[PDB]
Amino acid sequence: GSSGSSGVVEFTTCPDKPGIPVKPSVKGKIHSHSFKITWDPPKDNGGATINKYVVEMAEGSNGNKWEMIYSGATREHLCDRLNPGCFYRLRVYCISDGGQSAVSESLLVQTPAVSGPSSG
Repeated sequence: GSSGSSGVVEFTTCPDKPGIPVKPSVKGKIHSHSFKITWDPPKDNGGATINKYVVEMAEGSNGNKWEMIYSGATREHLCDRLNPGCFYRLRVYCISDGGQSAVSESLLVQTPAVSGPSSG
């Protein structure tokens, strides 16, 4: 479940839990099925120093499916393998000594539907 300040005992001047990163926004031009997203850093970071910025992507609205897509420091990753004329949910979060904290709102980005065949 959640740490809930449980388990670990006899702590020692331990830092506080980090904060949620700024919702991921679109950067540049959103192509058919390929767009980059960059999230601003925490304006009020707790008593912890960011360690890594992990992001997740899900199939539009319906179909709750979140799987790691990027990992590193750069506050910007290209979400490839997308689908045109469809929805997509994304969420960014920061990781620190105190594990990961609540995720950012869902970033709904609609891709442009190219004029092409569907069924054939």
